Amino acid sequence: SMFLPPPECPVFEPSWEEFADPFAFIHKIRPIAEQTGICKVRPPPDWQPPFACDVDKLHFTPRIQRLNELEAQTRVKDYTLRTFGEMADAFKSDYFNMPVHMVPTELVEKEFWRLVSTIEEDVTVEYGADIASKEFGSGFPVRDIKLSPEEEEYLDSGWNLNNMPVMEQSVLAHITADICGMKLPWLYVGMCFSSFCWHIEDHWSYSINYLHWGEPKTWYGVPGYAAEQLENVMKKLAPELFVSQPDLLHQLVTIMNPNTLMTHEVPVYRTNQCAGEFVITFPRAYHSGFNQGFNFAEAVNFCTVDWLPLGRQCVEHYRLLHRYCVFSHDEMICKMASKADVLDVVVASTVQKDMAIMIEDEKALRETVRKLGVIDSERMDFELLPDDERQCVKCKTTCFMSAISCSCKPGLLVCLHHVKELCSCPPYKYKLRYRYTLDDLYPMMNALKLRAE
Ligand SMILES: O=C(O)c1cc2ccc3ccccc3c2s1
Ligand SMILES: [Cl-]
Ligand SMILES: [Mn+2]
Ligand SMILES: [Zn+2]
Ligand SMILES: [Zn+2]
Repeated sequence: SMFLPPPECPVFEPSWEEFADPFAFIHKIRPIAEQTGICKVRPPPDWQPPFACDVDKLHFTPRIQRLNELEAQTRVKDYTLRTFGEMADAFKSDYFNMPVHMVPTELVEKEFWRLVSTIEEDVTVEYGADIASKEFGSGFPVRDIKLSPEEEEYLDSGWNLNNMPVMEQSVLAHITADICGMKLPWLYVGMCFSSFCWHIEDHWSYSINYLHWGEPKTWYGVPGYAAEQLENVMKKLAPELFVSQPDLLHQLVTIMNPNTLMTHEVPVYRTNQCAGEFVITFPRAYHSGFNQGFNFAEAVNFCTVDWLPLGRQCVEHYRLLHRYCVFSHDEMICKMASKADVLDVVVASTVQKDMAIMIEDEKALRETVRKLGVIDSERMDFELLPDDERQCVKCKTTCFMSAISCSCKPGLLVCLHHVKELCSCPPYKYKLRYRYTLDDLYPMMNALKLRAE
């Protein structure tokens, strides 16, 4: 009547043999899990990474959160772990007039959706979210301090979320252009009702979340194929979230009842993630949720070979929306081509196919701007420019393969889709700036082909 819980998402329990290689495992479950957007992974019973920390020496600055459905929040923006924990336990204890382990999960869920929909309730909560640093580090073992033999067992686990971004079957690895918010783990300190709004990952990447300890985290997920249905439902009910934003640090997001989505025929799934379990989200899969109580989680983005074509589609979609990029997809592709001899052979093969499309599109774009009367040209090392100095004036895309400039407007650039948007001068005053000639590009793709055999 009031809240009807969505159906449960898939839960996998891999054997030690299946578990050994995360990328092989993720590829295996993909046909099931991409139908639901999120899934849960329970490691083998004896896989237990040790967790240890001083609750008095870890400090962090908390964010404050109002809990109202459809109200705008911004995506990104002092306690010790002990003092936060004391605040969190007392809050839950007093809210329900109960001891915390006796508060049923079904009840916290029901109550969460009651309180966010009710205008006359003004519940505020706090939480932590930050990338690993010296003041607050990874929950997984890392190399530095002498480690116990148990900790060194987990140092090079593929499921140690520090290693995940730099494994061989991973794609975001050899990226030199720093993208700190996308290759490093984030740490999250939760309390009862603190929540994460509906969103998808930057560049439509995968994400993987590990709950180290504490009370469960409740998740809702939507499969990738339904991303645009969800957005249309959201646009109708809260248009303010969809106005154009001046940068990446101004993304607007919101809390919204999954029953609202289910009423509009958007498929939604749920899960309670407990301590010691993994949740994985797939490309373009919308997700949100809330914490049941005091807890500690760690998460990281990643990109497999399966993702490469979607990554190209994502940047195209960013262009239509005038959304800023975190990195240049074409720059990453060419960086990998330049390292073709050390690439894994399946990677080399998949990169080669994306490069072939890149080259065909670039050929056609250069033919088009030549016919507009752009004649002069000069080579340019785009990867050396800071990102804010190579975004298209019109669509904000990060340039790499090519761009148009004019001496009339020093420093400004447009991508080749927006030649008409640079300035009022005739096109013979423009220059085509390019990273590679077509003749440079075909040998790069050939090296990939040889490596792939
Ligand atoms: O091809 C198959 O055998 C399966 C398809 C689905 C679809 C949604 C699902 C949602 C929750 C749990 C399992 C599924 C499965 S299993
Ligand atoms: Cl409220
Ligand atoms: Mn996420
Ligand atoms: Zn553009
Ligand atoms: Zn001009």
